[PDB]
Amino acid sequence: PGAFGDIQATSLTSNDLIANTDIRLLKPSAKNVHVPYTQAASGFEMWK
Amino acid sequence: FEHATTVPNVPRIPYKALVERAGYAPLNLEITVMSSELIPSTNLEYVTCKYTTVVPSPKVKCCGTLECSSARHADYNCKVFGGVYPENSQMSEAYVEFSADCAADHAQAVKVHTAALKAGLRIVYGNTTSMLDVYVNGVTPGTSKDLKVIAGPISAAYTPFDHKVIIHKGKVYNYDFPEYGAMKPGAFGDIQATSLTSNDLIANTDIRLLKPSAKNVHVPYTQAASGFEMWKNNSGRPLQETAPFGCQIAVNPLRAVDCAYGNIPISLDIPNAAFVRVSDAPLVTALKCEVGECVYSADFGGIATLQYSSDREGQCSVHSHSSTATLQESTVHVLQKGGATIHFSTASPQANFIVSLCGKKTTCNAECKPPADHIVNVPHKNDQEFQAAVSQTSWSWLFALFGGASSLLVIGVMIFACSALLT
Amino acid sequence: PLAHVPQVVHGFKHISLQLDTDHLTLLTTRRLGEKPEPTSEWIIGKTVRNFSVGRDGFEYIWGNHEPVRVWAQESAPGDPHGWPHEIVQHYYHRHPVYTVMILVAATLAIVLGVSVASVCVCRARRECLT
Ligand SMILES: CCCCCCCCCCCCCCCCCC
Repeated sequence: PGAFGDIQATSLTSNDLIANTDIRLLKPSAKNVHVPYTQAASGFEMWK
Repeated sequence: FEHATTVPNVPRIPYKALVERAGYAPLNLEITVMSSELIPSTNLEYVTCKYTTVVPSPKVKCCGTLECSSARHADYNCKVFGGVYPENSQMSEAYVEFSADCAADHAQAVKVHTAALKAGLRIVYGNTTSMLDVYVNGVTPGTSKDLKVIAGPISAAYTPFDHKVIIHKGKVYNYDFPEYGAMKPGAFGDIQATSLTSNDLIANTDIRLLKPSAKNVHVPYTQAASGFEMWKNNSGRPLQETAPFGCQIAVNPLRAVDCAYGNIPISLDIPNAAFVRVSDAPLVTALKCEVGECVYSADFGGIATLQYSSDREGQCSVHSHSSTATLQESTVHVLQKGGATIHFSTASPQANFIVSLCGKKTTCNAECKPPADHIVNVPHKNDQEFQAAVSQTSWSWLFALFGGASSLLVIGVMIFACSALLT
Repeated sequence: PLAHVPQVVHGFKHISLQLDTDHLTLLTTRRLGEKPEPTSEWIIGKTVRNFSVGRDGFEYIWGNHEPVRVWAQESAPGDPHGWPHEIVQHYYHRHPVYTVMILVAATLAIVLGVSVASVCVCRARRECLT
């Protein structure tokens, strides 16, 4: 994660996507309904 | 009965000991230090904030003159500038005071003397636990319901603090604030005050009044930043985050909670109705020990099996006698024929220790293997030792090499005596 | 804000923690021994930090989470129960300021013993031979 090649697919339209992103869900704690998370950045953008 | 040992001061590591007197079954004893803080005796010199200088509406005579001296206030610069506002005169006195709010954001330049030690000891003896708290000086008896505990003087005294300290909102800084009444401007301690509410501010502020030049009435002053405001930028890391034994510092009375240093000597005074005679403890004959895993160094890397033979169904009480292994759970519900297990916890490559089940002492010989886990959430429950952290095979190699480096010398001095006394 | 929980790699006598944020967080450490040796830094972006943990080691915190403590163990590559090329790889890799010392002392003891034996047996062939 956080490097080049985080998402992977064998064409632009094929299935079987493959992904590490260090996504971590978190416990909601608020008055209204939300689903919180945290995540590593897009490692294709950190190559450009 | 009276027993005396030396607990090590690392909090929430339990410590096993047997107390045994004659004609009585040896009962167990665990003494876990659950909290420990040293409290020093403190007294505060002064109190600082930012000035919000009273910048009053100035005093201006159109044709008359002003000669304004000082009222009982702080730093002024009660300066009386001449020909201005086209003689006329303005006596501007921008005197400092406290800010609009120091009940929320101030500082307490506290001085600190030598400190104490409490503890929060939890002692389990027999079937009863006891929560107490005892001053770590060799005299004061912290007592439970029935046992009297004293705790000796510390091996080596230690302070995370220093002589001079500063308390901000919540945090603590080892900084060298200037004395009372002898301050310098620009730095910390411009305003001094013995409290928030009292009178008698003493200021050296580097306030500088300037002669006005404008079409309208104002009063121009320049100043440095308040030394409090500039200390809020110049300060490094509090003592919460650089304290030298992992201790954490919470302050209403400025204590240093949960240090880890030295070792307390305890000296307990056990009641007399917890013991039980050997005419009521089960006997035990003929122990043996298979020894299993023995991954050393970690937490509880050891298994063994005690193979025993008793008379009744009671509870015995297990304790390792050497120091290079320290077991766990300290009591065993034995039976007549049985084999219940233990948990050695060495930190040396030779499990070579001595176990007594209910009084019958046997040994455990083994060989320990290094762990395959590099970094772990739990502190070490032993300390290393020379002549015990060196494996047996390496002793065989060292004695072989260094003793073969000397047996030929013994043969050489026999050559001396033989060749010199026969001739 | 709570920062994005880092990712640790436990080596021999150190940790390495890949960190990835985008607003500046504050990484603070200390060692829990006698010499604390503190360290503080602001980081952005994506970086990797290495920190040598000892036997009494290393509490780090990172960007207003609760702190986290870490203790190191006495691993090494080798065995103290084996051939002499597997034991010295276990001790010199853990205490290099002792292993070389005892090796030098042992070899000098061998050289001393064989030298005095070699000179005294030649003395014995001399003085017992008129
Ligand atoms: C700080 C306390 C010291 C306790 C550990 C001391 C370890 C000494 C280790 C010396 C290494 C001896 C290895 C020698 C191997 C001989 C094989 C020929």
